[PDB]
Amino acid sequence: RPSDPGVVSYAVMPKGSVSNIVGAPIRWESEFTAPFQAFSVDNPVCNNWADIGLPEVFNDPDLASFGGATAQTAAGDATHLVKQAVGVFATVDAADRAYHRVVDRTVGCAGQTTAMHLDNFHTEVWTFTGGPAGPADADWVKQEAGTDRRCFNTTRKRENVLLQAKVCQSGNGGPAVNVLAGAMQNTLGQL
Amino acid sequence: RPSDPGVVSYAVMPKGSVSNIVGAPIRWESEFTAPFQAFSVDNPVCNNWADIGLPEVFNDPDLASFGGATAQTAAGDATHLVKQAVGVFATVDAADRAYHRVVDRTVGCAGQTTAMHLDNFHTEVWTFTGGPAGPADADWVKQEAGTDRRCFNTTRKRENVLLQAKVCQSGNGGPAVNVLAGAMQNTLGQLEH
Ligand SMILES: [Mg+2]
Repeated sequence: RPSDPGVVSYAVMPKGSVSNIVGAPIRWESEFTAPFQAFSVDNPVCNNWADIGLPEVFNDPDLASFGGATAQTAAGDATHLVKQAVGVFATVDAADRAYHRVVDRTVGCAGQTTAMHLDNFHTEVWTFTGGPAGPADADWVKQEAGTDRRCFNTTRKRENVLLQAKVCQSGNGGPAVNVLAGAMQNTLGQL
Repeated sequence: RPSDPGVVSYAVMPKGSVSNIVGAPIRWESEFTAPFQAFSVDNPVCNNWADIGLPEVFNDPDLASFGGATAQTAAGDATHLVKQAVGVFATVDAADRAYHRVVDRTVGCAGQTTAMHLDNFHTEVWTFTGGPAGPADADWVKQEAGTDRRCFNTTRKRENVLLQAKVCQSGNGGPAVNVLAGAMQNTLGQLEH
């Protein structure tokens, strides 16, 4: 069955739960209640892979509710960084259109390196990889140029819900992002 | 079964419950115990769609009890705004007449844009949409001109009760206003046996 808009208050895992999933201290988080994009990317095809919880993906006449969080090792320390975004749509079709704004608009991003101009006047360079998106599930990775830092991303469309999770770290945040997306999905009350 | 007048004391969802329903912080609320109208509209057929809990709808010889609340994100922040009004009438027919003061007097409002003059001296321009009212359920939407802000409204007649709920936000407050109206109805003690 479809989710009520209230599920966003429950579907975002708090920093304690995030710490238990990544296997590292997570002492800082910031919650958000609206989609936001805090950067511009040079290559437009990579916009909807460059972060999650984006306005062009989620903002829609049929967006009923939205919540997310960014969690980190500590204030000023993103050694581990974890982000979550959950949108509840009025219809299953609207959630499908939001899913397709992620996966249709990023065809050609895989294999590209591009500059992210952050709104705080920092510039980062990221290399994107990812296989073809599924009907309701899309994974991709970005790696920061000259580092072993990779962000593992997953997007999940479940009935009238679109959710996204991102785990950034050295090594492989993929296992953690899959455990986290599972934990988020388990709250949706869709049976 | 009709509701006793006392149900208005617990039919209005507090800000904590409203927050759980809309899925966003709701830190501010103001309760009221009398119908009020804090505006005028240029086009009179849109009066009873322009807000809920109105005197011309609820005030009546057979109004037994009345309560409502307005709730917001925070004191000066209406990013989410939610309003509720519950009237208990002495008779089911009096509740039906109150329902018809909403739905009869707003025929022609759908498709109209009109100015709302607020008591605080501000002017807002709203575009009204809505299908024909049902026998006991009337829904409509108003959109603020030049914005994605929409207020989803539901008016429901249940035995001797008229209830109204309004959820204002960007995107679609429709699912939340339906959950909220359901939560309000669940307190009315109307299950027949
Ligand atoms: Mg009876």
